[PDB]
Amino acid sequence: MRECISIHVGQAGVQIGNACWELYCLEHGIQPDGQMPSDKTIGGGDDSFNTFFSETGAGKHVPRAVFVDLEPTVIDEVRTGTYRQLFHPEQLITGKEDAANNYARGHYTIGKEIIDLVLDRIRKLADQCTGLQGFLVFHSFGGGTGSGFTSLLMERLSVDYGKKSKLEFSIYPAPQVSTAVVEPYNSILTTHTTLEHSDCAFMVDNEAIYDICRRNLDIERPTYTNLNRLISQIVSSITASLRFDGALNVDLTEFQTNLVPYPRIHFPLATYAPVISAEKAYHEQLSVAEITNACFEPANQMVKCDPRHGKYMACCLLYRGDVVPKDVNAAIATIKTKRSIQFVDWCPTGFKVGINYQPPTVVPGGDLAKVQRAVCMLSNTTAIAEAWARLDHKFDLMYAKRAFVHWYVGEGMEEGEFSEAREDMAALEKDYEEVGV
Amino acid sequence: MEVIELNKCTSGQSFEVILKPPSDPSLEEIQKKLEAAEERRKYQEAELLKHLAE
Amino acid sequence: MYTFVVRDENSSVYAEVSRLLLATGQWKRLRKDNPRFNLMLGERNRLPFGRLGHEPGLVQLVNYYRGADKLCRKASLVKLIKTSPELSESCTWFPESYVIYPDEREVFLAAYNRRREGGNVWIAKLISSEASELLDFIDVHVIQKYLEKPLLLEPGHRKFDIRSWVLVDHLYNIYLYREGVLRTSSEPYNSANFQDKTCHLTNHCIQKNYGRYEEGNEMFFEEFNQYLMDALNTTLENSILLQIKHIIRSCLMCIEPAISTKHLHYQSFQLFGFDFMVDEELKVWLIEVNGAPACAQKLYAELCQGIVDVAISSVFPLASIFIKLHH
Amino acid sequence: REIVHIQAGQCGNQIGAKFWEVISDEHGIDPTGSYHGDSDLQLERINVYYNEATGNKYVPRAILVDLEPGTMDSVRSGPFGQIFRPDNFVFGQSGAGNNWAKGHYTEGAELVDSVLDVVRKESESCDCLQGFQLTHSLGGGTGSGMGTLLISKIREEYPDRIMNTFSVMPSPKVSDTVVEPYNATLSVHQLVENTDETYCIDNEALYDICFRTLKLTTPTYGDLNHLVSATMSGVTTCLRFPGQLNADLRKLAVNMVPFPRLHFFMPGFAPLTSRGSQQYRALTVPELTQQMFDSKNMMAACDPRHGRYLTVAAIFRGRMSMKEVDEQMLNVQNKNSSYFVEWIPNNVKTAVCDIPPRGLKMSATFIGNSTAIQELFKRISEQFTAMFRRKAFLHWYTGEGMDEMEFTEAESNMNDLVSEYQQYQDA
Ligand SMILES: Nc1nc2c(ncn2[C@@H]2O[C@H](COP(=O)(O)OP(=O)(O)OP(=O)(O)O)[C@@H](O)[C@H]2O)c(=O)[nH]1
Ligand SMILES: Nc1ncnc2c1ncn2[C@@H]1O[C@H](COP(=O)(O)OP(=O)(O)CP(=O)(O)O)[C@@H](O)[C@H]1O
Ligand SMILES: Nc1nc2c(ncn2[C@@H]2O[C@H](COP(=O)(O)OP(=O)(O)O)[C@@H](O)[C@H]2O)c(=O)[nH]1
Ligand SMILES: COc1ccc2c(c1)NC(=O)CN2c1nc(Cl)nc2c1CCC2
Ligand SMILES: [Ca+2]
Ligand SMILES: [Mg+2]
Ligand SMILES: [Mg+2]
Ligand SMILES: [Mg+2]
Repeated sequence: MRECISIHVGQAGVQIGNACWELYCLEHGIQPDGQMPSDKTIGGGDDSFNTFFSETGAGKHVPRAVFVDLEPTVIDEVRTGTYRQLFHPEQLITGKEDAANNYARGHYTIGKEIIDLVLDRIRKLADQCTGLQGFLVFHSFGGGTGSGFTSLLMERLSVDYGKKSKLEFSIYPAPQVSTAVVEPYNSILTTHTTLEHSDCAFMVDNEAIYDICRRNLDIERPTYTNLNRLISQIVSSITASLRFDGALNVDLTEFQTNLVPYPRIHFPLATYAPVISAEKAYHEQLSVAEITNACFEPANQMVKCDPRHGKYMACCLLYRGDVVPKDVNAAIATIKTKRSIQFVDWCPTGFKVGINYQPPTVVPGGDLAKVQRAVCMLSNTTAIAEAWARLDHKFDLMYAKRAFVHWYVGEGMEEGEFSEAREDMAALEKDYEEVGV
Repeated sequence: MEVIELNKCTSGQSFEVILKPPSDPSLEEIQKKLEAAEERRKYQEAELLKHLAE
Repeated sequence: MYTFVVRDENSSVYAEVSRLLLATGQWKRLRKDNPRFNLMLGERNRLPFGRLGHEPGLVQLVNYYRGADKLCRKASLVKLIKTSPELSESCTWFPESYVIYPDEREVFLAAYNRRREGGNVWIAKLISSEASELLDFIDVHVIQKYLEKPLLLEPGHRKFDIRSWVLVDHLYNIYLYREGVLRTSSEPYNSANFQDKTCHLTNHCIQKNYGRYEEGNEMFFEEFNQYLMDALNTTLENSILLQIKHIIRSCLMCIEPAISTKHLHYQSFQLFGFDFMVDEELKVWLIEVNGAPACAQKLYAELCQGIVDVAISSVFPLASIFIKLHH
Repeated sequence: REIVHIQAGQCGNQIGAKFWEVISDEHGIDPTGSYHGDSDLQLERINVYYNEATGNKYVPRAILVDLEPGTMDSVRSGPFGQIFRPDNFVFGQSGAGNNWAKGHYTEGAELVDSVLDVVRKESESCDCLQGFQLTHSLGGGTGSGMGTLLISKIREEYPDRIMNTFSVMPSPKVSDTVVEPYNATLSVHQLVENTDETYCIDNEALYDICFRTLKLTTPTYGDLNHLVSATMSGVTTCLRFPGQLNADLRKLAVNMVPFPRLHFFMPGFAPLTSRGSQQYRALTVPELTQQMFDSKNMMAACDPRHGRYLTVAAIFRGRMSMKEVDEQMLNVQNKNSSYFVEWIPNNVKTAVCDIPPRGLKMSATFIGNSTAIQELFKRISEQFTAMFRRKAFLHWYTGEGMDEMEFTEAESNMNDLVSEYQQYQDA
């Protein structure tokens, strides 16, 4: 067994971590006080769930997680929340004043104050690992802390843990729920500084999660609680192979090997189905073919884009529930004839399938209904570059007038790092278009 | 459709389906730029305190 | 009010669509780079489809179908017909076409050497026989069998091509404008030499004997239907228009899965220009499809009004000249 | 995240006393400092504006400054005067005589060190100080001259804190003396340099609202301050109350100020109400949105159609459909998109609070960084030059040590401010 440490940065990272670890405990049968009655190896073990949880002599199962926010009010709700007993106080780190939606304030000014304390608390969890394989980083592109401090942390993690893989769960900025106007700045700045330090990054456009909650959950004004519970389901599907018995994506290296042929192009698109409202009185349960066909509808993707006008480099299908290989190939046979699925010429056209028999778990009283079977598709399609084009266009509009730049320069940043970061993004869009045409 | 590498267990099973074959900066440099930006902050604050002194 | 932007000043069709929309009193035009639009009359090159459908509180619509260039490029059209089973290599209404780069040369000269046994005039896009001359002219182009026995209008012994305007709305309804046009050649068809191509190329700009038989070398459906009655004892509907409606429907229904915006976050419509070639036995051949077609002066007022009624006001309602091709 | 409140001068202490009256009622604090409310939403962020003293009392973190005892004695005698910490009353005796020089250079210099002592004492008790907010007028002497002297000295001692101001602009429609354009031009020069956010509260706009809209024939300063205290309560809602947006002064300045000198906001309020007269029909969300953007609800006499909105911040207060708020806010942006700069995407952010102000079931407060605010500074620069071209009344200032050159520099800097707002109105 090889352990994975999760790191949650900023408001979006911390609150999504709350959602995921709440879901993990329900799936593994762990209680808010850390007890796991099904675990018969008291005080230790090397099962698959021990990748994400350590064990104390009293039987407590402690997440291998560290929460860090430059401002305390979000983590304070964790310190007093329903899972207050789950975490040790040392893995919850807070400052006094936040980055104020300023990448340069989170990376340079306030980040330098706390970067050494975080790495020490991170070192405390790594010393409990018999064989660390890497980290899972949760953060937002738009936040000053989620963008600024994460990039500083990702730089240092490549130094102190040069042999470890690092995966990102990033919240792409959407104005419907965003509270900052300078989020395109923070997004480009943090993507440039983090690009060579992340092995695989799963982007989640809040616009896509918002409309999914409106369309498929009948929620008029979705809140972060609504969004984060749906996001945790996707994240749980992606990490389920690290926590459960299986042969597909068993370590973080296999995520890069299966999904990322080019180091820079490491942004797989995630599609998830079915999303069913718990208030739906009468529901006809969807079949394997129906939910596999839904993986190629843009309305079910974490980033709204058109994969028909790009090219795939890899494709995973992660099933949960009553699914057998026979029904999957029958579904893939039908879908290949009716949809535009073009792979790059240097890649085989095919799918890697992983099936977990335990159906998806839902929190009691949540918005999601229990389903018999579900699927998360991880596809590395060049169509996701549409999100970079949108983001870079908003960057180009503001930066042409140098609007809000003084806030970043006033923190010690240099105006050149803007154009330097934008140049790297212009190269990233260029790489996608080469592979995709 | 070729179904390969089928592994099974109690939790579930996995396999692969093929439809067609093919056709870092050091800690020194990090501390250096973190301090170069603090120097640019200290300089801008000094020019402010010098301006307020006049 | 609804809002729209204009990003192709060179468009004669949508220049009139701008005037019609503004004269409604319910459409306000914004500046090119204003993102808060309902409708985009976008550019012909590098249209930013990735930025459409991401403005909250705005149903966005664009006058182009992303991916439709596969049908509107001569190289892409040939590849689409050879490879798609819905059209098949044995497509009866498309002339034999091969793609050659400055390629399928080996597969091309295979058929040109079977022509030696026999008609072996080809066109590349120009017109030549034997074909060894044509390859060196190319040095991407597509070579195609030149139809040596075309239907010739009388009086005049003239060549022509038929242009049909097709509108595909946001629901992928296929609308065929009832008014077409024959872009005729004012020179008598001479099959002795193809170096002189004023009687072969039926392009309007190539004609500049012009203007003799009808105004602007444009014979519309009213007159051409009467000619077929008097001369050949048939109608335009039976002898030509059924094949035209079959070709238009086959081409668009083939690419529907790859361009349809039924469940997308933005919507698309597009006006197409299908160019047909009628031969000696009243058989229609598809020459090419045009992605940004221009209309005829007589028909601008009626067609552009229909584009607003069918493609724009259907999505943005206010306060038939088309034949729907069913599928 | 504590905020230190300062009120300087006659105007600064009268609108400041009303502000503390209004928000103390909203937070359920009585004149004696005892909390007798019903909701726990009130006290969750009560520390932003209040210190907790002995016996569970709430002392406003407010400092009262004046070069006269007249107005400040009326405050201590007022309805809420006993809530203010008595040590925070700092006052002289001579007064400033509506003279910016007396407040900034002579009379105010004697007293400013005493104020900074009280400022320092409140700041040392702060867990994490966001910054300061000053209420004052720009037309008098104390709030205008000494107010800007405090801001200059506060920035010297707390250079990494936010400086926020509520600055009342003078108007001949509501005029005390003829030298008001002199004091205002000298003060705006200071505000352009030493503040992060300034709410331009134009007395001309307050008069026109009282006269044209509320149908008050002879408006008093009390009728003007009702609009100020309603606006001040609205703009500070997201600072005082918990919600989806728990905001501070720095995030406000970061997202509202694209260029440091252009930080003068147009406040707006809806529905416009007069004192002692309650209207009984609640406004629909479309009506709140329609009025808060109307020029007749702007607290700065500027035509927003003559400029473009750089950034906009909107607050809705009451029980209403957040979906209907989102639709209406998107409806204004998409219907009048030419008035929002295209080079700042999504420059309108809206927040909703469940607690409505006293006497209203639904309200809407508007904060606008519009290039049309140049009309306010153009108006003052015209009144300034009309006197300065003849050096009229300048002896009141040169007698306090000032040189004509300082007036020339202040006139020039404000004219640069106007031309800078003009730069981004054409772009
Ligand atoms: N999906 C999701 N997005 C969130 C959540 N919280 C914040 N965001 C998004 O994150 C962006 C702002 O970043 P935050 O995480 O709130 O800021 P931060 O990382 O704490 O950094 P600072 O507050 O600026 O110091 C906005 O675009 C929000 O839409 C959340 O709980 N779930
Ligand atoms: N296979 C063929 N057989 C006979 N004639 C042909 C032919 N291909 C083209 N032509 C003639 O050549 C003319 C020009 O050909 P083509 O349509 O490819 O050029 P073009 O793209 O400039 C016209 P447009 O773009 O306006 O539709 C046609 O109008 C037709 O008269
Ligand atoms: N809105 C409003 N304006 C005031 C009030 N009192 C004075 N003013 C304005 O302030 C200016 C006079 O400044 P004042 O504050 O009285 O002098 P100071 O004591 O030296 O600060 C004039 O332009 C008045 O119109 C008030 O209560 N409300
Ligand atoms: C132009 O885009 C903006 C504008 C303002 C803000 C933000 C973004 N985001 C913030 O966090 C602070 N902020 C606010 N602040 C305060 Cl006191 N009240 C409010 C807002 C938003 C509306 C009410
Ligand atoms: Ca165990
Ligand atoms: Mg935060
Ligand atoms: Mg053409
Ligand atoms: Mg006075």
